[PDB]
Amino acid sequence: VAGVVMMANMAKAINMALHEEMERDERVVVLGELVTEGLYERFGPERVIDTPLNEGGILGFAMGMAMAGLKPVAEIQFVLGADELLNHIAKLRYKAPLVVRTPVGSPEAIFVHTPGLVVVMPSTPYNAKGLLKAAIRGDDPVVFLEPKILYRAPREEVPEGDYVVEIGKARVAREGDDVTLVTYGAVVHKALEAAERVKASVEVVDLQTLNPLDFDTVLKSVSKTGRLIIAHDSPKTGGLGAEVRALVAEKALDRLTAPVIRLAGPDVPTVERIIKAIEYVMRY
Amino acid sequence: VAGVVMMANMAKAINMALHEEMERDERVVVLGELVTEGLYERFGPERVIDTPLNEGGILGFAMGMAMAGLKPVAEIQFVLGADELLNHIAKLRYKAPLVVRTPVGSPEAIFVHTPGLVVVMPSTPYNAKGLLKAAIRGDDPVVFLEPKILYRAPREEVPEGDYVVEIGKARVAREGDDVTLVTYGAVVHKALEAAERVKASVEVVDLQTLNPLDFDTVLKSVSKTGRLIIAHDSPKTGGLGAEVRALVAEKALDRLTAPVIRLAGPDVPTVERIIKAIEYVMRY
Amino acid sequence: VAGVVMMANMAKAINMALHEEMERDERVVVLGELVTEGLYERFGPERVIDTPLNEGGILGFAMGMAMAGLKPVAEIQFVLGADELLNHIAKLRYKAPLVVRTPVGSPEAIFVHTPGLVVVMPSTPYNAKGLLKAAIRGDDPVVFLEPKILYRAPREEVPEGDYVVEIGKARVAREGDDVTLVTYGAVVHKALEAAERVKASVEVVDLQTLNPLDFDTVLKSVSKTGRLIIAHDSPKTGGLGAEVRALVAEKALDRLTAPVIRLAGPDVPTVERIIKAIEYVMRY
Amino acid sequence: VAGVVMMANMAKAINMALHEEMERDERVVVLGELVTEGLYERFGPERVIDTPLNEGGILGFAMGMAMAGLKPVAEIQFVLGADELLNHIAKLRYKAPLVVRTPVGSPEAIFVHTPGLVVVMPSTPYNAKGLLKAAIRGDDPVVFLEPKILYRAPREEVPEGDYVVEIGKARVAREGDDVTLVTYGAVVHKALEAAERVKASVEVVDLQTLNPLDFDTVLKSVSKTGRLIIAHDSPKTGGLGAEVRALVAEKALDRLTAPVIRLAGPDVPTVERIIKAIEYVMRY
Repeated sequence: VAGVVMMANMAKAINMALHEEMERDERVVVLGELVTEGLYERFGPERVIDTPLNEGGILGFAMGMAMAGLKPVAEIQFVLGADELLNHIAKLRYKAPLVVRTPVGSPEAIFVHTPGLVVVMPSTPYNAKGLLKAAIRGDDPVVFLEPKILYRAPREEVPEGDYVVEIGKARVAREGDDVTLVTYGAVVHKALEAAERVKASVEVVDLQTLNPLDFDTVLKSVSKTGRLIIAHDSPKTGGLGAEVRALVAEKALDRLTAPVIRLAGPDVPTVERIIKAIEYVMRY
Repeated sequence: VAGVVMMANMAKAINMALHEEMERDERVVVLGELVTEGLYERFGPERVIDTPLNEGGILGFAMGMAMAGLKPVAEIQFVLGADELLNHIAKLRYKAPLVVRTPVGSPEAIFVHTPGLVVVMPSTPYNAKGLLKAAIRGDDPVVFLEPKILYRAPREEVPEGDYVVEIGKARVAREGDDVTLVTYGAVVHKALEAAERVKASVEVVDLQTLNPLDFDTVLKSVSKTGRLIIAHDSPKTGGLGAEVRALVAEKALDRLTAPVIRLAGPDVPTVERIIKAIEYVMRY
Repeated sequence: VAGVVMMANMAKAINMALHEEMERDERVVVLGELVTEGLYERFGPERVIDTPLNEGGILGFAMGMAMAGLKPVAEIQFVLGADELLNHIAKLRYKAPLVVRTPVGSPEAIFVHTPGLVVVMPSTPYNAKGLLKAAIRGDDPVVFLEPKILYRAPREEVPEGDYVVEIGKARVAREGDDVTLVTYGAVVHKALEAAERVKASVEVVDLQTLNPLDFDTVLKSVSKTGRLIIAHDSPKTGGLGAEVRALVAEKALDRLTAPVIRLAGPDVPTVERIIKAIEYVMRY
Repeated sequence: VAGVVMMANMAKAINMALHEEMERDERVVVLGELVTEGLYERFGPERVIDTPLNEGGILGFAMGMAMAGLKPVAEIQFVLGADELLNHIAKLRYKAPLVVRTPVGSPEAIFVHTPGLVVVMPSTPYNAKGLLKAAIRGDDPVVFLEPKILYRAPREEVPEGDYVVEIGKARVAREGDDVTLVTYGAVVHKALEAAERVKASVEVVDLQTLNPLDFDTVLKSVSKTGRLIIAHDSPKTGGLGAEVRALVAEKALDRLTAPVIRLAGPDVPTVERIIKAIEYVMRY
């Protein structure tokens, strides 16, 4: 917080977190087959490791480094590797201090509901840096979904200092009292635009951590508004949005005055669609 | 319907459907690495094919037989093969007349939300036979989940004649007007027991086809009862139950007088739990 | 033999064999993810099948088509699939009428020593057409290695008529009585150039079929010459050349007056190297 | 050499090497899904690691531990993992200080000809201990083939002290001057029995290291005897025996007075067969 800031887009912010965590703890290593700019020439071959293996091999490799006492951050697109990751997570649930960075344009669907696995997705340069630092420092296995569309823009102020965004905590990106709009990743910005173009007071909640979901924050917002819209760009069917709506339909139906709306991606949401949805629930 | 009946458990009923569909259409073939009793000695090596391949190979093999003009029924436990099946389904959605029988004790989770893929799960010897026949005759790729726990019992009357249970159609296993209890597979019987031990009139809806879900039937039942409980033995989180609840929370919240309850399996429901749930919603 | 001829390079010759075998037998199908030019627009979607599967899936698919009574020709680079192919071959050795075309620039190493698997590699447009036709008509599983370097040139006279080059038979590409030079694929041409630039009479033997090896022809040539040079472009260590030399060192050492020379590829032969080798054995 | 000895079979000797190398260097770790008796209760969870991954994952895991500065010994049967191992070896050839122990009853065929990969196979409790220690201490990746048939017997004197058997060096298991009998693993004992039941003086050469082959020792023996028999239990076709014979047929044909004999396993050698072979070459 205090100190110099970078006017950074998400890629630069991730680059900052990696550089910082690596300078900070000799144990942190980066691996995989740019967000990693300058790490190699600064930390060397034994800290920045080109892994000429297939995804499972890289995963195994990262796991081996972790068992050896290191804190690996592996990049894996999962194009596939989930089988191995999910099993490790289940076992832990039932040691794996690793972070898998995976660019997203579904790896989400495959991991978001996995027990023992932490799944996070940043939405700003600020929480991209903050969440990655938190993920790296934690001892829990984490899949870090990076919305490729946010890599280049927008650019915002990012403190170069030591700060993290706590894993498992959602944030109110915009206070409002008529409608709760639960979202994450690239859609947070769309939700914020829509928030600005409607009459109703819209509270935008950015989940940040997709698993474990911060239900308290969501419940708090819905108890106030009584109206819920959930929006994400990943596949709608069976997606995270379905679980959130289901949890609200059982645990908090008494607080709703309107139908729960899900706006999500094709199985194989725009600002206008979100606006129409706000207008719709405001009828109740 | 008319004719001789067998007092059969689910395994015998599946055995009947296979024998019948094979006698009926020379194109139907069975493959894989007992539900298949007598087929080999009756139809031979070119109709009953032992496939010494891994799951993907068998899937590919079945697909090859289909492209060749045959109607294959392959047994695959998926212990893994989903990758290949899901892609084929997406492609079709975006030819694959095959049926994959897979014993279940999660293959469900991995397929239930797939576009272009038909997923069914029988609950009685009667619909086990009926659904399999419908699946085999159809031209759509189908995953046929067989609850291993129902293989041996219970035994019920199963016509040996020509009948099918239509794909994509849920059934009201027990008429009732106070509570809609949506379920499938082995849990249907538990729902029926619970139905008998409560004061309230419970309508048990057996989905039969998990994808595509018969939402009309579910909506019809909930419009009447105003109370919904969804129960399945597969993993609750991200499961089919989450989608159903979510669809009801958006499309039919106006018909509910009670919270939507999901009773499902550990991520890694008993008669008593269902009873407690009925009692709970009856408070609303 | 009788009739119209095409001045064709290897790719055109393979294209001719496929077109001919497909026109000839409705059962012949082509599949995979140009040597296949015009087949689609001439035979259609059910004969020319784009298989959107991974290599194993395609292999399984081809196997499924074969079990269904068809004669598939699948293209697989093996970049992996060998595991499945080798097992099928072992099983047969210990039904699989398929042909796998695989471009080569090692799939050879992995298959050449497999029991029950036929492995062939053409060297001219003439035997490219002839061998492929023989492979397709046979009931044995065959891997057809196509030296990519020969696809475009050279061009030679290729009868469009019905002829095959028998599987399992080597050919004397050039009669000679001082040195036997065993080779195949692209190296046949290099052997022929060398043959023309030395004093000694060099007999060039083109194996054509790599498995099962035509040892009789090789023995006949070596009994006459007493000198043996074996040349191939695939990895030398553990390659086909090692087996040939070993078989000659046990079964025919009595006919040799010179050391057995192997000229082959890096584990990870030029005209000049072959010439030097001829000169060397001619010293004995 | 000096000191206490154990009357040990091969399994006990491997158990001794592991215990010793682990006591000796904190960096040595053992992993995989008994030869490992007592290690866990003596070195603990971070040194003796149960790896719940598939073979590739374990390989990757072992590689990750190595990159982290440790010296892993992983058990992998390869039932598959070779793809990954071979690539790493090629890359090194073109860091991987790991040892993969693999029981054998073909993993040999798949690795013996790989550039940059060390492949060894012990034949006695004495060299089982010695070679494993050498493999562990070296920085080269090694596949350690353990003939399952020798695990229980025979038992022989094994010094508990610090000694290794040098990688890449064959040994003369029995001096002789009429016939060179090249062998390894379980067949060494059979060769030694045969040596005792023939008139001829048979020199038994135990390769010990299969890759890189100690050709000097083999050449030295053959220059003396002029007769060569090569025997191994792995598949004969394309096996190590083929390379040895081929190397001798080119580099040392001038020293032979008899045909080079290979006695090996079915593609899918007894004391009597070896005896007949000795008798045969003694005719020359």
